[PDB]
Amino acid sequence: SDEVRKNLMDMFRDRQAFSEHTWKMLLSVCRSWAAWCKLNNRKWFPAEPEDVRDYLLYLQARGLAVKTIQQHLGQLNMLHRRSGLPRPSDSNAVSLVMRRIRKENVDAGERAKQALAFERTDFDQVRSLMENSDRCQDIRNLAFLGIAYNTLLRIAEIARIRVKDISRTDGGRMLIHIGRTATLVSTAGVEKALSLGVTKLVERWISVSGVADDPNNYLFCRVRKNGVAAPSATSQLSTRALEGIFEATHRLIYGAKDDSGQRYLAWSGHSARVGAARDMARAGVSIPEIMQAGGWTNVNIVMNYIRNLDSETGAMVRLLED
Amino acid sequence: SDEVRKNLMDMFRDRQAFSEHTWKMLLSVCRSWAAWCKLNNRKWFPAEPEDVRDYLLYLQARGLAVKTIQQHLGQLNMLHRRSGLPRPSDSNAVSLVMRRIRKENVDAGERAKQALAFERTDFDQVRSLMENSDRCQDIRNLAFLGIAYNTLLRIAEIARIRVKDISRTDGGRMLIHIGRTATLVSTAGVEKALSLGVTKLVERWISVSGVADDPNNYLFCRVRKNGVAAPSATSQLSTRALEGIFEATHRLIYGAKDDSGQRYLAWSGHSARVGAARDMARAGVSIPEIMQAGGWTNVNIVMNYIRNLDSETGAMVRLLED
Amino acid sequence: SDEVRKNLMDMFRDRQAFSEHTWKMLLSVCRSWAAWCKLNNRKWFPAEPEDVRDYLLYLQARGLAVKTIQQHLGQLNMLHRRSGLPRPSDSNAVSLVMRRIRKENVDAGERAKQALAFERTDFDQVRSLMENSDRCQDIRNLAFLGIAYNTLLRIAEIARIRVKDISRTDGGRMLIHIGRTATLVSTAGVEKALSLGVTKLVERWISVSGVADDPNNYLFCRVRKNGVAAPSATSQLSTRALEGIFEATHRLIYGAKDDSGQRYLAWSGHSARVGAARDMARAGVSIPEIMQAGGWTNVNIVMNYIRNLDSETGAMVRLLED
Amino acid sequence: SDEVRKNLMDMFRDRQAFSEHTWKMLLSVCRSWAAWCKLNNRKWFPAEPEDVRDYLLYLQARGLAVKTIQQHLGQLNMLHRRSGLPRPSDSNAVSLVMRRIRKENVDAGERAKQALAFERTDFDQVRSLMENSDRCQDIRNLAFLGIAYNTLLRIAEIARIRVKDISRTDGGRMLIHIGRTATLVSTAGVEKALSLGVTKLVERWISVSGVADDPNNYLFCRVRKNGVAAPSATSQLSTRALEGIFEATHRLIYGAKDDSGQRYLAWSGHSARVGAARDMARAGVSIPEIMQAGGWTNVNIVMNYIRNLDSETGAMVRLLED
DNA sequence: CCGCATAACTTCGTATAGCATACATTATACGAAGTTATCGCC
DNA sequence: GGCGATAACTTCGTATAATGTATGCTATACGAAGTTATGCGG
DNA sequence: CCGCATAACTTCGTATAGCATACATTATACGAAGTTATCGCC
DNA sequence: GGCGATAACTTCGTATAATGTATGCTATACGAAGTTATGCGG
Repeated sequence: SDEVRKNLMDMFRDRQAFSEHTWKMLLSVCRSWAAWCKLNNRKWFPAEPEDVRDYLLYLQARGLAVKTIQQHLGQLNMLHRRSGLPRPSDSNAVSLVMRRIRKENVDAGERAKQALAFERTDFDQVRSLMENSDRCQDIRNLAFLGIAYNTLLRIAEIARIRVKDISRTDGGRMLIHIGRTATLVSTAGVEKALSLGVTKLVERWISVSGVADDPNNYLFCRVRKNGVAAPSATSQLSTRALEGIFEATHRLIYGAKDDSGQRYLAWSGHSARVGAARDMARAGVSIPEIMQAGGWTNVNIVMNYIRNLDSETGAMVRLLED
Repeated sequence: SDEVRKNLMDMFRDRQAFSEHTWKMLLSVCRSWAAWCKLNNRKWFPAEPEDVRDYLLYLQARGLAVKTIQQHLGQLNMLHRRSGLPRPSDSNAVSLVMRRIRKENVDAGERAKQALAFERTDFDQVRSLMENSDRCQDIRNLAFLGIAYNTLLRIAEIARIRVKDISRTDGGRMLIHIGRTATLVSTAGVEKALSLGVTKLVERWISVSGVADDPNNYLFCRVRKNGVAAPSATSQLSTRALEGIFEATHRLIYGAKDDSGQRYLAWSGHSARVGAARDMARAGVSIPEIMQAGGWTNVNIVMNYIRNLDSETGAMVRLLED
Repeated sequence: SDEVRKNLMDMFRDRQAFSEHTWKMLLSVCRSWAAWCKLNNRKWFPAEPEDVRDYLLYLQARGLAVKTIQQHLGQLNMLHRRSGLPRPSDSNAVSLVMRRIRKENVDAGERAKQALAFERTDFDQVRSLMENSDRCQDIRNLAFLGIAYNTLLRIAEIARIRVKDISRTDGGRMLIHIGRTATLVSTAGVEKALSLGVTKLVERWISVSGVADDPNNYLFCRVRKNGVAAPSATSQLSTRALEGIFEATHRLIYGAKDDSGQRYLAWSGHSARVGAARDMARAGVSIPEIMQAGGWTNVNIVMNYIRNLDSETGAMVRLLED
Repeated sequence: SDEVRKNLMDMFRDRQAFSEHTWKMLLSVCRSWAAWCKLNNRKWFPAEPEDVRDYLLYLQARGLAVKTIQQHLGQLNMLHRRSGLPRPSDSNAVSLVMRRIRKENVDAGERAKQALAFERTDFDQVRSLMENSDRCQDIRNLAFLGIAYNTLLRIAEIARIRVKDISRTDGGRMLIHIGRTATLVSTAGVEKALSLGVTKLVERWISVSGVADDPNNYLFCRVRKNGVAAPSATSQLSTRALEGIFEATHRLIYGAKDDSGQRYLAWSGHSARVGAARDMARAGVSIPEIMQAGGWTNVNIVMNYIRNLDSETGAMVRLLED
């Protein structure tokens, strides 16, 4: 019917309305689905539920994780719903098979992993080693780690701080205005403070790098092999490069990583969120202050962060050890 | 369709259902929508989503703020709903457009602005600079600034104070009765007391102006070129004239505005509410005792006025600094 | 047509799902509407929108409060909705006339009233006066006032306490299990705790009256002219009687009621709820604790209580006047 | 209809989508419903609102709790949903009678119960009494009580522990790996640690029995009439036998159980979780640590276990008892 | 033995306030164009 | 004796920040007409 | 003076976490039949 | 050297307390293969 292609044309015409990341994986899963359908001589676009059942079981037999299969189903649902057709997931066969896979894989022992923490005694050790550095690169790296630990920002947000957003309170402390986030979108935005410690690091960076020459410059820039910094107003330092600061620092402290082929063997971009949330909850701050520090809306999100507190030093052990 | 004719007759029959400030805006929107439709040969009254798309993109290209565009769409919704026709915002296209617009403009870095504060040190300065004038206009202005800062009333509420509404308690403080409340549940209360210091200024005005000859007189009035007051029971100073008091007082101490054309280069009708709130929050006053004084009910705006005070640095700064 | 008869028969057959106050008010509204329709020779049940427009304009000319007219419309809406017919309020002709009446009456200065507060100093004064009375009537009244001030319950819930509901902590405080409330209804529920002093008053009353020797008696009961209690398990004090206790206690201190015929000239059953809330607000208790103590769901209700406070002692005068 | 036959066949094809505990209840509910429909001579499968109403009122006359009645309605709604029919809960009359039953039965004084708490004093007493014993069946029971109290694990997940899940730290404490988690995101984490004292018990049990001779053996097993232990790897000790340990040890101190026929007259499987919760609350451990320790995501349950402690008395008690 | 009359509550009706959740009006900011009641020269 | 100049304010239109009202039920406020037990002087 | 090297960062492709709102499935409690490995009394 | 009496559990059914998953979208993790400016043999 024409209305399907009309709706698809409308969805593509305002492609900017979705995230940059949401389009990438719609296409990625569409490749795999169409390839499997062709290999088995089945019509690929208007999916038939008894074929989707076979596809899901085939994905299970390959050994993919449950959240991968959740993604693979979720995009086909999105595509049909936005086309204006009934979802595949409305039929009982796929609805029950998804539960069956979840049950059997969880009973076999699969679980969700979590990033390796980065706690205050690590920040103190890194700072103790790096404080004497006169390299521009070390100044940049230490200032970044300071902002990351203090604000609990995402890496994607730290990549886009304009110089014009840096402002000062009545005293010495710095204030950063963040604007939109992964959830908030408004011109009122959120504003966050920095301690009398890390502002010396940020102000040293700004003074040495000279990014202050134009209010449209970004704070963070490429530093080349020569050691010169290349200020810019039109290109952002990639998140793929920001992860390398964490990896290089962990290698500096503990030496080289092994080839085991498992995730989270070293610090990664999420490590500072976890470590700050653990340090703050262990110190006994109240739930409302934790919520205001992190900016979450639902209190149970806190229980997703503090999951892996060290049982060998928790409340009951101290209580029974008298 | 004569049913629309009926619905319109039954709408403007009860036109007093809406503020005159609403009617002022609805016609200003319709003039622009009709002019654009005329220029582009579109049919103007029953809006088509493929027209509303193009019009919203034209407003974006003209550079209006996001909330101006939301105002423009809101009035078109109101006109359709009261006409009985399907609400244009319900269409799939225009919601995708609005999402694209706001996400683009927020990525361009638009930020909300806020009134310049008028603070205790300024009230002390203007007082010690002006209180010796015999010129009646100076007495009138110095009394107005005192009532404004002491009561946090909005200027449209201050313009309506009858001299009938003043009373004088046994301790000598003036009590101002609130004639017309803003809301059926008057969250601000019903009566406000002036300081002893301000009372002397208001008594100076009442004695000089002769306005106490009749209870129905308005407390504030125009002063002619001759330097003589003109009491009235039937007319009020325009709020436009009251804004001139703030402008002239700022111009008296500082220079003049830049040619930059930006808003909030000088004190304005909300400068007192902001400044008083910041003074209260800098002292020890509790959040609900602040919130009750100004008549707010949402936390958000009270936070938005105090966010940059060094009381509000939060739990992480407290942990880091000790 | 006659399916309406089935719908109404179902609504009547299960009517115990609704509070009896909701039926009592509905029948009075129907008597009013039917009497007016009979006076003007109109058909009464299916509410033609222009008829209810005439009826609302007739009510406004009697000078009834805005809340009364809202109630009169709200019951006719509910009667149509539950019958399975289009609401009369769905017409623009009715909702605009309501919006007009609301906005016009506020220009005449109408506002919602509030009960007279009963604060801590009054409680201490009454205890100082009555503590030594040997009349069991005084022991009862002083226990009732102590509970009502401590626990912030509605008097309709204080009338409902069984002797089964009373327990003690190991510290000797008393706990009252509330169960049902005006908004929360479950077999688990709220439990509230008295201070030591109020427990001494309650135990004094229990010991004197003997009500506690059978667990299913109610805690409060009538006392005859002779000064002897009459325990019961099947009847309880009217709320009218509990209001009489407040009014008599006010007349004990201030001697006589004014002849002016205004409402809220003396303490009434709501007086204690308002007073404790004000005492908490002046004490600087945080919003989450005030919310927990009152049991309210949403922060706006806090602002709905502290509407009235003494401006002549308020923060702004206290700050400006040193 | 063939659609029903196919939907039922699909529901049977994937039967592992639900726990066996869901199937058991669905069958008991269907037997009850079909028996009642047979006795009253009505068609039973395509259930009708009048029949569900009559059945619900029949269940109320047996005096079943309101949560049992809601369970009975729930399973019939599941059966209808998965059969692909409209469901009784969406109907009008069922929604009214569920209100009627709830409100009437709450006003009748129906009350929710809790487990009898097994607190630190009881564990110290039982240990001081039993620990001298040398017969294997006593050592088993004391080791089980120690693990249950220290870990807060539930009895079912305690039965699953294979001996290869035990491991030892260089601190001499014993760690238990959870194995199968309850949920994909394990709020309780992944590993539990025993205190030294409980480890001294477990080492005795694991050395007196032969269980350690194969890493696949279950940690607990039958002990026969002559004290011979019967280690196994295919079969695990039934939960019913685990409840017997709590009941028998209670009976050993407090004698014969009362005849009143109520629940919770003696300790049961939850007595340890409630006891350890209250023991932590007395020590002032903050709510986030208690919630992470026991794995609760909803604060309401932790609150319902600690209301009775006077530490939870509200701010009005602090204001009165200043 | 008696009739009476004061306490201390109960029942009834017409007015008015409270709650929790879901989504649209209502006011101020600024530049430009018009008043019309007094300073001034000549 | 006027014509002219000019303070101090009023009215208009487009741009942007702030605060509100509708639903669907639950309560309380007041006074007037009633009811059932004892105290008192016969 | 030219060519070759190598720090330091971009694109690209499959794989797994995080969120905020809305609505049911999963486990323990406890009578009471039923099983089987042994003592007990000849 | 045979029969029956006892633990010490196991399986079953119905009644009541407690914790869970689905949806729609946004982000991070990691290996691999380009890019492009400086360093420096000779």
